[PDB]
Amino acid sequence: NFMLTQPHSVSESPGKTVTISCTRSSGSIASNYVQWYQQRPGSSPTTVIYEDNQRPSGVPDRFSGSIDSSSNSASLTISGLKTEDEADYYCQSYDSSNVVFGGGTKLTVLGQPKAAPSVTLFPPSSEELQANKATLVCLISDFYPGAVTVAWKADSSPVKAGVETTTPSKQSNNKYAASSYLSLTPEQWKSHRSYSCQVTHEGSTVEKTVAPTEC
Amino acid sequence: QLQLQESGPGLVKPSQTLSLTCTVSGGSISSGGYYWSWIRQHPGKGLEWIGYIYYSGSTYYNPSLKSRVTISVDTSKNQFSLKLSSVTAADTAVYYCARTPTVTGDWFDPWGRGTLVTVSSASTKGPSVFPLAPSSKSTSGGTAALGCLVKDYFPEPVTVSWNSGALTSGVHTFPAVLQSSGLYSLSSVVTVPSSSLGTQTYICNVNHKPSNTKVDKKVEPKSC
Amino acid sequence: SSTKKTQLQLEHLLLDLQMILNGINNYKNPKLTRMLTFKFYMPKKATELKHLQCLEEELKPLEEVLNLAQSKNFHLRPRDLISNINVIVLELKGTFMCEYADETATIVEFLNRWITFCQSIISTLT
Repeated sequence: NFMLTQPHSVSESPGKTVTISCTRSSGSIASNYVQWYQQRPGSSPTTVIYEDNQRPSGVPDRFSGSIDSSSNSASLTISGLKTEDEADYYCQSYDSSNVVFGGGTKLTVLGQPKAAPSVTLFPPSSEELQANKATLVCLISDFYPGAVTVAWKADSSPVKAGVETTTPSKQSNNKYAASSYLSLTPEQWKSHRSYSCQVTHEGSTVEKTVAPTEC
Repeated sequence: QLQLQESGPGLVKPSQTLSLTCTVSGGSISSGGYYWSWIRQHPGKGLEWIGYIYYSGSTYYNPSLKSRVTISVDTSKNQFSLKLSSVTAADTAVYYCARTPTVTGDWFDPWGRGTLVTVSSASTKGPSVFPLAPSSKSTSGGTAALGCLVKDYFPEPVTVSWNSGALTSGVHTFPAVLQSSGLYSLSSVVTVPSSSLGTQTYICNVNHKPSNTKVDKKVEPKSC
Repeated sequence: SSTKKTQLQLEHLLLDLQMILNGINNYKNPKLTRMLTFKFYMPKKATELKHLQCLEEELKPLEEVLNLAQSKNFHLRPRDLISNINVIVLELKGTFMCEYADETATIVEFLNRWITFCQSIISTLT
């Protein structure tokens, strides 16, 4: 059994060339065929590349597959990027143990300049704390492409439990919005000097921090 | 043309057993050339293989789901089915049935249309509204973010207005989040001039028709 | 249970054995000969279900032989496949002691033998 690690998102302007990597964590990637699926939102996946580099009839020549034994990875390359290529892409291989899908990669064909997300972090309200509850609300907006990763930090320590994050959705201005909620007990909230919401977008991280200061 | 169609309940309560069935049309389960598979996809997440079956009846499962899944095949009706026991909100997904060749390797073609399975046992519940107070400072010609937390409601939708609709500029109501409890929560924020804090009244009007809930929460600046 | 259930279990076994056989025959590889030279122990007489002990005891080496020959083009999932074959055998075999023939055979002859076995019993059950 193994994992296939893909970048969460890749993006380029039309006409250029983009590459999506698929790294196998365990075992040789040349030992099993690698497939690439394209999935449009709300639709079923279709094949663009099967058996490492084979291409189904109907799939444009822009799509090509390769295998790199050195980095133990599989790559999907698209030349002459088109707006129709904008979709989610999944690499897929197999094992003696089971069938393994990649985490998926959102390919964005740039129609507008990249925009960093605007992040607003709210501490638990006084009213909620008196109700013996606590919710940290991290609001993320106006970012493009529409793919971000959210990580919460208690002081400097990572927090994974109690985190619920929405999937980004298009706004009116064709940018994206998302929100992340950190559920806490009032005791957990007060037991730390500060909590942070870290939003990573296109490799860049935007961070906001709130502290339990009652007055 | 070979086409696959998933059939499910659409809505199932937790701890129950999910029963799906794939129907093969324009083709048959008449050769040993293929495995007949089930794949699922949690909303906003990636694809996950569940398992497949050979027309002999022999099954092959995902190690992480093996203990909860059971796959059977009906060559007479050209259908194969899936049973997923003790479901939770984590099992809410679009479930696909697909075909993959044997021996040559695992490659899914074609896929079914996929069916959305929603796992929840949440009664109609009105939201609790908490004020999201703005910053504790006043910056010259700066803006301040204030909002309302619409917490734990079911089902969708929830409408949010500000000052009975008099305030629309700078208003951003974010799509709700689906908690593990099965309840929804969203937030609506307004970006206002910081100079107008304390002197201007900001009130969010939350309306949740399914529960006949109408709540007006005044958002005042922090005491700091 | 009913006579039909035994018949259903046998064809299930039959098809799985045929899957391995058909996979091997259509397999095209330079170092494929490694898989074929391996000797399998054969039953002296295969007349009734109780004789499936000879197949059961040879299931693990069958798995290991298939596991050794696993290329891109040849993917059979031996551990799970044999496990599927095993549980069917146990439903049929259900403390007989297997008697083996003095002549050993190849995987093809080994598969054909037990394939013939299932077909021989099924025809009688019908």
